[PDB]
Amino acid sequence: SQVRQNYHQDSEAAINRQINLELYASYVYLSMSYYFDRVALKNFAKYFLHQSHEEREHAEKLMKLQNQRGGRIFLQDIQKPDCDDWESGLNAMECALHLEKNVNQSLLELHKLATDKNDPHLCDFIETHYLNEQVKAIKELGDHVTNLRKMGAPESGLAEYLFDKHTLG
Amino acid sequence: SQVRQNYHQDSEAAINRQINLELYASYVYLSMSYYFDRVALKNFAKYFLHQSHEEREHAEKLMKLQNQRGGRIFLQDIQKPDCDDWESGLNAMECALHLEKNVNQSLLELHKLATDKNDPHLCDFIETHYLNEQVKAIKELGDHVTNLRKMGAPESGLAEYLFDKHTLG
Amino acid sequence: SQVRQNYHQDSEAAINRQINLELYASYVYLSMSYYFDRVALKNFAKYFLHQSHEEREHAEKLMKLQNQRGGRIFLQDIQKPDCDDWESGLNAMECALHLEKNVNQSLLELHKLATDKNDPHLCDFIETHYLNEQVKAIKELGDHVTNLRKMGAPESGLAEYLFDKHTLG
Amino acid sequence: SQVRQNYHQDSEAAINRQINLELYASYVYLSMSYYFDRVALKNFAKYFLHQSHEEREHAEKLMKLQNQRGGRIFLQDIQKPDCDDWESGLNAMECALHLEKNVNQSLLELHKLATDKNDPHLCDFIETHYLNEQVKAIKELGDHVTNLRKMGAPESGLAEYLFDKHTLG
Amino acid sequence: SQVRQNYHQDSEAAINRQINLELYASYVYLSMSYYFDRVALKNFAKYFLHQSHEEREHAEKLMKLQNQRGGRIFLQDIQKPDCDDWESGLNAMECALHLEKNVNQSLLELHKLATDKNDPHLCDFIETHYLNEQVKAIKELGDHVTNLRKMGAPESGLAEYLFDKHTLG
Amino acid sequence: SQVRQNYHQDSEAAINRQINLELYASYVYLSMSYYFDRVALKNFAKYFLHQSHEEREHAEKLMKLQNQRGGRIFLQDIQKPDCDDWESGLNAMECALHLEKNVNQSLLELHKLATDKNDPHLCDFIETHYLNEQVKAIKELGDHVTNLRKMGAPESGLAEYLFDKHTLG
Ligand SMILES: [Ca+2]
Ligand SMILES: [Ca+2]
Ligand SMILES: [Ca+2]
Ligand SMILES: [Ca+2]
Ligand SMILES: [Ca+2]
Ligand SMILES: [Ca+2]
Ligand SMILES: [Cl-]
Ligand SMILES: [Cl-]
Ligand SMILES: [Cl-]
Ligand SMILES: [Cl-]
Ligand SMILES: [Cl-]
Ligand SMILES: [Cl-]
Ligand SMILES: [Cl-]
Ligand SMILES: [Cl-]
Ligand SMILES: [Cl-]
Ligand SMILES: [Cl-]
Ligand SMILES: [Cl-]
Ligand SMILES: [Cl-]
Ligand SMILES: [Fe+3]
Ligand SMILES: [Fe+3]
Ligand SMILES: [Fe+3]
Ligand SMILES: [Fe+3]
Ligand SMILES: [Fe+3]
Ligand SMILES: [Fe+3]
Ligand SMILES: [Fe+3]
Ligand SMILES: [Fe+3]
Ligand SMILES: [Fe+3]
Ligand SMILES: [Fe+3]
Ligand SMILES: [Fe+3]
Ligand SMILES: [Fe+3]
Ligand SMILES: [Mg+2]
Ligand SMILES: [Mg+2]
Ligand SMILES: [Mg+2]
Ligand SMILES: [Mg+2]
Ligand SMILES: [Mg+2]
Ligand SMILES: [Mg+2]
Ligand SMILES: [Mg+2]
Ligand SMILES: [Mg+2]
Ligand SMILES: [Mg+2]
Ligand SMILES: [Mg+2]
Ligand SMILES: [Mg+2]
Ligand SMILES: [Mg+2]
Ligand SMILES: [Mg+2]
Ligand SMILES: [Mg+2]
Ligand SMILES: [Mg+2]
Ligand SMILES: [Mg+2]
Ligand SMILES: [Mg+2]
Ligand SMILES: [Mg+2]
Ligand SMILES: [Mg+2]
Ligand SMILES: [Mg+2]
Ligand SMILES: [Mg+2]
Ligand SMILES: [Mg+2]
Ligand SMILES: [Mg+2]
Ligand SMILES: [Mg+2]
Ligand SMILES: [Mg+2]
Ligand SMILES: [Mg+2]
Repeated sequence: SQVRQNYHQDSEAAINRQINLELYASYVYLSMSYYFDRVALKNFAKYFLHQSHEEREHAEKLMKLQNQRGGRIFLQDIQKPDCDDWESGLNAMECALHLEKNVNQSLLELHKLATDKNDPHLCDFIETHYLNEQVKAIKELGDHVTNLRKMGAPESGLAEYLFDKHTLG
Repeated sequence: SQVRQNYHQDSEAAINRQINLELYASYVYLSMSYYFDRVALKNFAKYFLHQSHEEREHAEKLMKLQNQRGGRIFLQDIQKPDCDDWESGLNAMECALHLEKNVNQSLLELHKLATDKNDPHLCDFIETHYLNEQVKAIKELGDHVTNLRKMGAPESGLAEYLFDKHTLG
Repeated sequence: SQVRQNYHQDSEAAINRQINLELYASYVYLSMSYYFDRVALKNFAKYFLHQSHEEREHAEKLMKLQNQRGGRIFLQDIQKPDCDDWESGLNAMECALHLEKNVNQSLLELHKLATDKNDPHLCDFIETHYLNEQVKAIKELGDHVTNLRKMGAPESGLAEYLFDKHTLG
Repeated sequence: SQVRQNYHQDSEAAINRQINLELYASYVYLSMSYYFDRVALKNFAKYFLHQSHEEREHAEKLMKLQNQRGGRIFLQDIQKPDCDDWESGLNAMECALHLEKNVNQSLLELHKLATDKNDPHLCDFIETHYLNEQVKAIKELGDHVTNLRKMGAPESGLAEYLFDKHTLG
Repeated sequence: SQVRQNYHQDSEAAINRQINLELYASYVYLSMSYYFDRVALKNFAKYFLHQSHEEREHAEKLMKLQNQRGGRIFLQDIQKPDCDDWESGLNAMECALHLEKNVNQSLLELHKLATDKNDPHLCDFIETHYLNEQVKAIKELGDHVTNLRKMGAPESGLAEYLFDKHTLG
Repeated sequence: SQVRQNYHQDSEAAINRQINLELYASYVYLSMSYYFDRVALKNFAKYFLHQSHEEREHAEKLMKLQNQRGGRIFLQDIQKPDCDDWESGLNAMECALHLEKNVNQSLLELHKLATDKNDPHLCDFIETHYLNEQVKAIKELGDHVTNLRKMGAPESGLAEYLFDKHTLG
């Protein structure tokens, strides 16, 4: 590649792995969205559909980065989510929180690699477009979990209904 | 399901298979798009990115249909595309044409099943939202293949450059 | 905390210390502002009041960060400023310069800690919202000191009057 | 001071004490605000942040008064609030009510002093800018306490959630 | 300097060297622009003139940085470009690509120095204003080279003419 | 050159020398500008930055002329200015006046050459775009020197401060 410069093969591979993980997160959220479409919590459905589109954008930005740095995108299967039945609004929020913490850990390992390979452009890319977005998403999901639990979810179906209307609406 | 009516278990399964195929088509087009981003044919890249978003919409409409009819969505892995290197604008257009004819065949088998199970709502759904969209997409890809070949692609890099500017721009 | 991830207890403590320092800086500037209100240099008063509001915003952003990362805010007394009588516009500018260099040193020690604990989100937070703001503030105060000295302050009361009108007005 | 007239040294001192108390109230409300930011009651957080800014304005108006009357501002440490963990929306409202009644008592003692020193300008200043503001704030906090208790707080987390949405939102 | 803080003499010197390099890049692009003005490829001329103005802005931002950090600007001769006759649009694009990779390498060495001297403000400055701009410029020039070669340049004068109209126009 | 007509080789060379001198003047003014940025005379800095951009335009117009007449641009190193520390606003204005008189002398020698070679287009070009611009710039710099001296510069730092505000602001 005539453009490649200071771009380690290990970073290229790690970026391909992160592309797959962002697409996976998009698929999990898509599944969650249509679960809540089925069980008639329309604002849970809207919230997770928006999250799913955001993760596709996350994946696309990494694909652009791979090309910008003179690497080559290598795609892999997007694994299906762990569940098709997400049980409750609270359970889906807890699963999303767990997912985003896992994605954050992968981004931190990616940043450690970029640091170890002295790749400041890649470090800046991760910090600028991913790390604070993860922190905000984790706190937001934590906040939703906190409120749903305090309201009496998941036993209180009234709680999940009112949360759908007042927080996600 | 208290809403399910005249919705055969075989149709439910076939709709889940079609959801996966539409997501697969979306992934193929996403791959094609970023291949052309890499090799600097920006309007090929834009064309296939738009196609990829359209297929995600196709998948989402089938997921909504599954829920509307009282079925249950069962997702599967989204397989990676056959190639990561799509070779040329002409080759990608030929591969997309082949893909859309395969998707059309699956939709026609779906319609045959809905006909065999006397499900006129499902027949109408397929006809209204999928069958003419497929015919239009197949003719459009065929037209692109026809013009690229007539211009001298794929040997003529000038041909693919000018097609990118004048047809896809 | 269900949101806390890669957030060292030492960083949490250092962020609480920085919150206190930003509030302290806000209080110093508030004192300076009303000193110049008393001695009738209204644009010195306006300048330092604006600086005081900016430091409160600095403190609030760190409090938000503490919460975002799953830490806990621990507030301490806000110490009164070193003076109630700031003597002259030049002396107040020199004191503000000294204060901002002290705050900068504390932020650099904070960044060293975040670096030592491999916390790239915290490093980015400090760089993005604090480090260049400090450099700009230090140069601006240095510039004000430079001009006031060149004009003949603090002996020339005319100098401070004209600086109030022409630079701070 | 060439402007000082009918301004007793005891009133000057009492005004300096009141400045400190208003800044203290601002700090208490700032603490309460970010507690509710942490535990995800965003409209409690907004309500107390607004209250904190109002108290800073209260302090600034007294600092302006001190200067207007030819006195000298003497600042003291701003003590940290009694708690960092405010327990519940109800508890924070009860603590704020107690604080505002304490501030009101200090303002009434200030007015008694201004009356005893035959300072009608100071009496009018306190009446015009502070006394009715205190009465309104006390009744408002009392009303919030009344409603939260009637709704079942603090045991009912649903109560505090719905109060956050419907009264503070 | 009363403003200088955590700013190593080696970094100051390296910033002066980078100022000279950015001015040099501006001069190379100015030369390329008027070469294409002479041989009547007006959009090549416009493209490189814009690039030349961008590099002057790059140099000016580093001069501002030098002053902001309490250093002193030391200018050196701006060397003339390697060629006055740039041969072809393709050759100029290849020369610009080589230049931008050389400038990128100098910026990465600058970042390594700022890292070695624990200067996070300087690291952030380089990352924020220079490193991604370099990556984008390198990929863009690589893309132009890729397309011109695929079109048949430099032998095909038609290729360079059409590229001037369709990509740079 | 198929366009060259009545364009002597000596004039072509003299135009290349004038291009270099205009770029040199641009560099001197750029240096002066950032000197005043450093020592906090912001309107001196703005004035000289504008002058520096004007000289780059002067150089570009001569480069266009060289091409228009069928000559060839030959660039040379742009020498660094005589000083990096310009001492005072008055000294910089005196140095700029000296520079512009030197540039004027070179333009008058250029016009003498164009006259000697019976090149009326070149004579008109110099008269139309350069000679009156030089006379205006020389008188303007002379006026600035006159006022700064009358105000008490360079000993009076107040003088330079007020001139920065009232004449250059
Ligand atoms: Ca950065
Ligand atoms: Ca129909
Ligand atoms: Ca960063
Ligand atoms: Ca009254
Ligand atoms: Ca940064
Ligand atoms: Ca004429
Ligand atoms: Cl590399
Ligand atoms: Cl981010
Ligand atoms: Cl059925
Ligand atoms: Cl259709
Ligand atoms: Cl942790
Ligand atoms: Cl900053
Ligand atoms: Cl009195
Ligand atoms: Cl009132
Ligand atoms: Cl230093
Ligand atoms: Cl950048
Ligand atoms: Cl001739
Ligand atoms: Cl003129
Ligand atoms: Fe998200
Ligand atoms: Fe993501
Ligand atoms: Fe399509
Ligand atoms: Fe489709
Ligand atoms: Fe500030
Ligand atoms: Fe601050
Ligand atoms: Fe209030
Ligand atoms: Fe108050
Ligand atoms: Fe550029
Ligand atoms: Fe540059
Ligand atoms: Fe000029
Ligand atoms: Fe000139
Ligand atoms: Mg490879
Ligand atoms: Mg599996
Ligand atoms: Mg290395
Ligand atoms: Mg950011
Ligand atoms: Mg079933
Ligand atoms: Mg496989
Ligand atoms: Mg039947
Ligand atoms: Mg139709
Ligand atoms: Mg703790
Ligand atoms: Mg003390
Ligand atoms: Mg660690
Ligand atoms: Mg920044
Ligand atoms: Mg006294
Ligand atoms: Mg204490
Ligand atoms: Mg009396
Ligand atoms: Mg009233
Ligand atoms: Mg030095
Ligand atoms: Mg040389
Ligand atoms: Mg050090
Ligand atoms: Mg860093
Ligand atoms: Mg950036
Ligand atoms: Mg010649
Ligand atoms: Mg020399
Ligand atoms: Mg002749
Ligand atoms: Mg004449
Ligand atoms: Mg004229």
